[PDB]
Order: sequence, then structure tokens, then C-alpha cells
Amino acid sequence: QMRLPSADVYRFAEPDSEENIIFEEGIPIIKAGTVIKLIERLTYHMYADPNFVRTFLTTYRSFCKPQELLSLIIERFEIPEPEPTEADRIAIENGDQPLSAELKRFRKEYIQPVQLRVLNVCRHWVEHHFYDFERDAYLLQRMEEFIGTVRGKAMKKWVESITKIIQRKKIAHNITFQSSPPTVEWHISRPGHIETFDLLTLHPIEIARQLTLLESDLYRAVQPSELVGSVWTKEDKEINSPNLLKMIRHTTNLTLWFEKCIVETENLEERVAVVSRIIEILQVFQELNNFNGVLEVVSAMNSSPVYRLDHTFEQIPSRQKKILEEAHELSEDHYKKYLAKLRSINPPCVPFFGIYLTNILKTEEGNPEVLKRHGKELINFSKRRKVAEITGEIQQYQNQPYCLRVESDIKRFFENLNPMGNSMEKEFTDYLFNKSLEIEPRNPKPLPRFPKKYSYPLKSPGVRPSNPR
Amino acid sequence: MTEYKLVVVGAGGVGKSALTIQLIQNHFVDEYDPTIEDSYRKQVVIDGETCLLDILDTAGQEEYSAMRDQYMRTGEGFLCVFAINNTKSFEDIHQYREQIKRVKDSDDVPMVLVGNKCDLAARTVESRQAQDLARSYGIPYIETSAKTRQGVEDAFYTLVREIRQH
Amino acid sequence: MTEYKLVVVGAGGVGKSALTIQLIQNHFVDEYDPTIEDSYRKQVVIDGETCLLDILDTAGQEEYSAMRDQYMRTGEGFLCVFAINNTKSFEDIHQYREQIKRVKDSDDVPMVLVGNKCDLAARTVESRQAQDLARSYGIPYIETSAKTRQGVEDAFYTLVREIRQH
Ligand SMILES: Nc1nc2c(ncn2[C@@H]2O[C@H](COP(=O)(O)OP(=O)(O)NP(=O)(O)O)[C@@H](O)[C@H]2O)c(=O)[nH]1
Ligand SMILES: [Mg+2]
Repeated sequence: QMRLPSADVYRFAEPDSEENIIFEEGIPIIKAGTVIKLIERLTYHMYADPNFVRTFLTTYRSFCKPQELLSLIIERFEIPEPEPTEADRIAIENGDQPLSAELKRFRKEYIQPVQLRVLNVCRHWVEHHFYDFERDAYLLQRMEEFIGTVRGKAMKKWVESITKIIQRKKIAHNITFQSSPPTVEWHISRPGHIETFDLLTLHPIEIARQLTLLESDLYRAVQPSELVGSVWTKEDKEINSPNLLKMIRHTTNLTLWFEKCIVETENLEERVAVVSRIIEILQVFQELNNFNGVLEVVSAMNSSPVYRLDHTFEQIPSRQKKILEEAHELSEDHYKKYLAKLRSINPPCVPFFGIYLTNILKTEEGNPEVLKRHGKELINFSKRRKVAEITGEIQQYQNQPYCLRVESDIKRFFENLNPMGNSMEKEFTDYLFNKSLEIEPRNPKPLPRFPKKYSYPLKSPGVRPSNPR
Repeated sequence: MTEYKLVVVGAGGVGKSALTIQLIQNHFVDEYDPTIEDSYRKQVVIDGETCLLDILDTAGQEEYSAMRDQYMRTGEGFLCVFAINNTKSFEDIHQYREQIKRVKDSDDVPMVLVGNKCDLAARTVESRQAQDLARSYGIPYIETSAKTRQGVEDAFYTLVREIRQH
Repeated sequence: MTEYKLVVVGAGGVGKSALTIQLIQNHFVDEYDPTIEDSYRKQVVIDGETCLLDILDTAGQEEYSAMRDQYMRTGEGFLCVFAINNTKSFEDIHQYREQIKRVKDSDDVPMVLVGNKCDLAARTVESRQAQDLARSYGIPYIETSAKTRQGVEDAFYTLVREIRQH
């Protein structure tokens, strides 16, 4: 077989037992275990699991502190070499050079793979979870000292590599595309005249494209640290989940802006034009696989102020009612259609984050942090593999970039959108609803008429792109 | 058989998902995976009649405030939850009730007020306060501890009874 | 949606990591940072069918036994890479092919011969030579450039089709 070091000088040698490591009922999958056992598997010498490394580096803070994680992997790296075998002693005692077949097998099959995987955990730690180091300066000094004490011709390759990555992170991403981005489309408003920009004056195709770029960047900016431990729901959410909250807020302001554009267009004929344009934007969103965008529109159409406008929707063409209906159907029966849709599209895409938040939360509130066995308290790692499975899925959709050209002014126009103004949620929400009652009173109150407000043609240019450029 | 769409509303952190979980999941299994089908349906017998509970839980999505109307509209009954150690969440109830009344376009919407005990912190809302608020709205008041599974079934079953008698 | 397990192997420095990050992020890694073991996930629609690609990026450093057989056990398709301006990397190809053929124990393991860095002008490996090797193994030969994306999808997706048709 192969003799491991003494469990008295190397803790990571204690044998597996029902009291320190539980496996899931084709590498083994850990259900639970001690921090020591978990770190042993994190850097095992038999197989490999980049998947374990991410799960661990993403969730360990709840069951082990950073300073402690580092001490532990340094101990893990510090493997003691075995004693000369009887054969070797015989040779040495005779003045000849020992073959040391066991020492060499032990270095090749245990030490090499373990030390390398420890360095690997260090590379990833520093490379994608550098925040642990920004918040703890001493932790970083220790990492540097450690990496700097690593002697060896072999290790040299990686030591240098990790040192550079560490410095690159202390000091302060270009994209190449298959084909070229389609030409930016203009309608009534022209380049430079940002004073005219509005829901109907900009080309609907372009509105969907620019919002899709905005929404995609917002999506790709959410880091796993903003999701783990359900921190976006704690009182320090503004500090721990800034990127997430920024993205959710954009979605809200956009849904509200859509609602405002509708209910503030008192004239029925013009409001119908407004609603049609929004449904057309929805159409392009589906095309671009921007589900976040599709839901913002679905949400607006289903809000109290808009939902009740029967006279408006009665005048919407069938092709569009159908588009809106299928879109609405995505969220029915607990997002069944949507989940299926998302699993089948060819990205890039911009998923709806709501689903992930709900699952991550239920997973954190429905699984114990530890599992007790014979008194001993093991770390419930399966709970962690479940949260990481979700953060991984989120990350998978963050890689693929959209091949769309940014239009600085339209982007700016949408970034400064502020439907609510200086009002508070309730006051504004009530305002929109009263407007809805004004433009289309509750039965049997008669339906009034109102003067038009738009001075430009309301005909949409349509959502089919043009070729010239 | 009949299916009741029950919706759990209330500020974030009050323990809405914990309630939903406590009711639907199997409390006698080491692992729970919310990313698995029908983790929202549950067949139960209430007052003899056998029905199917479909719980609409959106915990974690509190921030998507403009998606609220949509989520609510399909509910037939509502659990208005709040934390007993969180006065804010309690003072939030009034508006949650008004939002439900608006989206359902009705003044007689089946609902229950639920005071949940999340942790061992200092209670800051006394049940009398809640009882009185609940009475002014003409609705049932139920205190819970999803953490010890106390009062959970009671809160949902009471809501279903409200629907059956509406 | 089906899941495919791709493994990228080959001498250190040939561009195994660059090709993968170009595929996954449409970004060209211009600096050198030795790989120990990395994994990437990618959902993509190939030939009208939605796939979930699991790509394992290995360490080229040809002085790491044991760890090798370890990852070739699970992989179902292999990308054998060499740089067209590194004759030694091309001559290491047969080693990898033999090792896979052995680990997975079979003579028809789905693979693709990939000659990378075809953007560079200083070519020291002739397409004809590479091609001859691919024909001897009964696999396709695809020249790529992680820098310009040239042939990148072709290589990875061709491998997917081979795993599907195997
Ligand atoms: N001009 C050019 N340089 C390339 C190309 N692909 C990789 N390189 C360069 O070659 C070097 C090594 O690439 P890399 O992807 O790290 O190689 P690897 O095979 O993963 N190395 P290892 O096995 O050590 O992890 C880098 O400096 C990278 O930018 C290519 O197509 N063109
Ligand atoms: Mg590499």
C-alpha cells in the first residue's frame, strides 16, 4: 500500500471515521465532516475536484475563519518525509547510496499532489476571493511570507505565479467577437440631441439593446460574496450586497418608469401607442434573451395602475396580446416555463435574479449548519454544495458577453431615469394609481376624453432591424 | 380536489420562508433542496375536507417591490407576517394590507395576521398590540415560532378556513 | 439538456488555458500563469441541441504523473493541443494520446488534434505533419488561435459532436 505520516505529527492523517467524515450515498461526495477532514479532501492526493475548491472558497467563512483556514493549509502543506526503509538502512550502513523507492513513491503520490493542490487553493483564494485579504492586512502578509518560504526547483513555477497575481491585486479585460455588432438604430431622436430622448422618440430596437447592455453589466457585477449567508437580507445589506441591490433597483425604476409613461398618457389613443411600444420592447428583449427585461415589462403590465385599463388593452392588436401573454406565462406555476426557457436558450442572456435569491434563502433556512453524530458536530457541507451550486449557475451566465455596441447617450439617459423623483414609494405608487382612476374611472363612472400630448408621429418604426451602415 | 393559493407577505427578515418551509418540507430528512419540484404544494386534511395547499413564497425578493402586485393577485388568501422583535415590520403591516386590498380590488380579502418569533432576541411587540391591530382589521391573529414548529399549521389552516367561509 | 465532459491536455505553454478562456469569456489571456487544475462550465446550443459543457483545463507541465490518470478517468472527450511554433509540443502529442487510450482503456476515445497559435507567423510544424497524425489516430485536426478566436468554437464543438455520435 503506502504509509501515511504519523497522526501525531500530521493531523491530516487521522483515518476517516463515521465521527469525522460522512459521505453522500465517480469521486466521493462529502455530506459532512470536520474542518480538518474537509481541508484534507479539499487537497486530497487521490483525485481532484476544482468543483470542491470553489464550493469551499465560496462558503467556508461560516464554519472557519480566514486566519484559521490559512494556518490549516500551511500545516497541510508541511508534510513530514518518511524514515528510510530497512532496505535503505542496509545500503547506508554499507556506504552505498540508498534507492529510497518508498520515499520517492511517497513524494510522487502524496506530497507532490498535496502540496500542489494546497498551492492551487492559494492561487484561487487570492485570485477570486481577494476580499478576505483586503479586509485583513495581516492575513495577506502571512500568505506572502508563506508563499515566500516555499523552497524547491519544482514549486518555483507556481510560487512566482502566485506572487505576481498577489501584486497585480494590490496595485489596481478586452473582448474579441465572432462577428461584428449590428448598427445602432435611430428613430425620431437623433445622435447628440439627448434633449429629445423619450420612450417613443427613441427606436424601440435600440431601447431594448441599450437596456439589455445596462442590465447585463449589472448582472455580471454581482459577486458570490453578496449572496452567501443571505447577507442581502440582513441590515448591513447595503454594505455587503451593493451590486445586487443596485441591479434590483434598476429593474424597479424601469418597471415604474413604464407604469408612469402609461398612466400619464391620458389620451386613450396615445396611451395605446405607448403600451404597444412597450410590448414591442418586450419582443426585442425576448429576442436578446434578456429575461430580466421581459419581466420588468410583465411586472408593469400587471401592476395595479396598468392592469385595470380595459379600454386600453381592448385596442391592442392580437399579435401583441399574445406576445404579452406568453411572456406573462413564464412566471406562472412558480416560474416553470421560465426555468425551462432559460435552460434551453443559447446565451448571452440576462436571467431574472429573483429566482436565485429565493432558492439560496430557502436552502439556508431549510438546512442545519451542522449535523451531529455520536455527539461530535460535523460541518453540514451538503448545505454548502447546494448554495454553491446556485452561485455557480449564476456565474455560468455571467461569462458570455453581448455583441452590441454601446450608445453613450442612450445609456446615460437610462442610467439617470428617475420616475419617482423626490417622492417616496407609497406617495408615488398612490399617485400612479389615482392617475389610473382618472384616465379610466371605475364603472359605472363614464369614460372621459383628454387632449393629446405628443407632437410627433406615434407610429412605431417596428422591431425589425435595418441593414445599411 | 380543491387547491388554495396562499401567499405569505411581510417585510424581509420576518421569517416568511421559514414558515413556508416548516409547513411544506419533511422535518425528518437531513437534506432539503428547494430547487426541486413541488416544494410548494402539500396535500392536507382540514376539518375533514381534503385540499391541496399551494404556497406562494417569494422570500428574498423583497427588494423587487414593483413585482409585488403581480405576485399577490393570484393569491386567494394572505398571511401577513411580521417579527415580534421588529417593530418596523409590525408597522409595515398596515400598508401590506392596503396593497393586497388594492390588487385584489376588494375590501373583503381573506387574511391572517402572523407574529413570528425568529430568534431569542427581546420581543418588542406585545401580543396585545397585535390582537388589537388584528381586531381592527377584523381578522385572526396567530403567533408562531417556525423555529420550533409551533403554530405553523394553525396559521395556514386558519387562513384556509377564512377562505372557505368567505 | 445533456452534459459533456471535455478535457484539454497538452504540453505546457501551448495555450490550453487561453483557448478555454477565449471560449468561455471571449477574452484573450495575454500573460502566462501555469495551470494546476481548473474547471469551466458553459451552456451552449450545438446543432439545435442545448448542451452543458464541463471543461477541465489541465497542467501542461509534463512532469506530473499520478494526477494525470486522475482526470482522464471522468472525461469523455479530449482536446490534444500543441502550438504550431513549438515542435517539442507536437512531439509530445503521442504521449497524451497513449495515456488517454490507456486510462480510459479503449482505442476510440473521442478527441481532436488542436494546433494552436496559428496567428503567429513563425510556424515550425506543418499542417501536413499534424494532419497525418490526426489521420493515423482517426481524428480531425483543427488549427486555432486563442488570440483571434480563429477556430476556437470549431475545436470545442467538433469534440462535442464526436462525443454525441460515439
Ligand atoms: N500569439 C498567441 N499567443 C497565445 C495563444 N494561446 C496562448 N498564447 C500565449 O501562450 C502563453 C501560454 O498560454 P497558456 O494558455 O497559459 O498555456 P497553457 O497550455 O495553459 N500552459 P500550462 O499548461 O502551464 O497551464 C500565454 O502567454 C498566452 O497568451 C495564441 O493563440 N496566440
Ligand atoms: Mg493552462
